[PDB]
Amino acid sequence: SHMATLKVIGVGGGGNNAVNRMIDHGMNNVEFIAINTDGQALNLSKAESKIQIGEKLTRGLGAGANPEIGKKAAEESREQIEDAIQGADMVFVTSGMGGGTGTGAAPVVAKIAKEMGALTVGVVTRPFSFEGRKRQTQAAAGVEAMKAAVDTLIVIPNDRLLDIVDKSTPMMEAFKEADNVLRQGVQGISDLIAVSGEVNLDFADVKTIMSNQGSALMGIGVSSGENRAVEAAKKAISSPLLETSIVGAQGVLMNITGGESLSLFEAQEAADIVQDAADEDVNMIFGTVINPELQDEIVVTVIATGF
Ligand SMILES: Nc1nc2c(ncn2[C@@H]2O[C@H](COP(=O)(O)OP(=O)(O)O)[C@@H](O)[C@H]2O)c(=O)[nH]1
Ligand code: BEF
Ligand SMILES: [K+]
Repeated sequence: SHMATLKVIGVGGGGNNAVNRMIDHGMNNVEFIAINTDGQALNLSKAESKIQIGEKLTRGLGAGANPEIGKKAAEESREQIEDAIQGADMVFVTSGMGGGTGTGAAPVVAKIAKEMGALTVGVVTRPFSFEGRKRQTQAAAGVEAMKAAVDTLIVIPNDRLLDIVDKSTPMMEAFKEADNVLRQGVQGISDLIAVSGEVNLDFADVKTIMSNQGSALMGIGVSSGENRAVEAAKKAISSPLLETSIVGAQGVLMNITGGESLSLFEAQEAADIVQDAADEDVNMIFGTVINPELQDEIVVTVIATGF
């Protein structure tokens, strides 16, 4: 019997913000690691493992938007990063691309994690257009470096947040919406691993779908009542915040959780939604959990890769 060790690693300011907000939100059986050059921001981290990188280079400051300093800082702290990762079966590396630390250090952190054997997933943002062309170009280089270092990558263009706010939505509320991409992906895997399903999925299936597979989608949908299975499946695949949609997916890990009322017909309807939206011929791994504590709720979890 196997129990996978999951770690979430924030790199740079945005990544550590995500870690802090996810710790605040509550999340267990997940080890959080905060990595930064910025000692002022790192001192306020709620993570149990904090690694200040690059102190001999930045004198305790951030990288001043220079990704070469973020990269050199992580390289110089390799053994501390290894020590913190050690034991991980899966590592999520979260970072905002475009600055100095995330852009340069997050690909090194991901490469270390993957070299150490962990299934390594990146979840990174691209800068808002209002931050300018140079920030966007630097971020794009970071994204390319992340792609080369991870098993699977989820990119959230921050400009998508402007599609989900009104003119008054607090910035911090918008940032929480972006955090949900990572939080729900992590929670989805943690739950899939921990619960025994009637058609049981496990971390070996996660590895098959996600190891060395490029772009990825991780989503969860919940619905009740009539058409619940179709609606939950549509929710799981339809986030407005992703660069990579479901269209073209080559591999899918799909789990449906419901109460004793979960019907075979509605499980097919949900699977068909995912198949059809993909518009592809796919390696689908389908699972089912019966949670008798549920009444009318259905939960669909999707991991899609291979575009
Ligand atoms: N969605 C989101 N984006 C962020 C957050 N913090 C920073 N960013 C974005 O991340 C980019 C890099 O900023 P930051 O992580 O502070 O730079 P670093 O510390 O030098 O890596 C910024 O240009 C923003 O686009 C955050 O909390 N949420
Ligand atoms: F704030 Be980052 F380190 F440029
Ligand atoms: K399981």
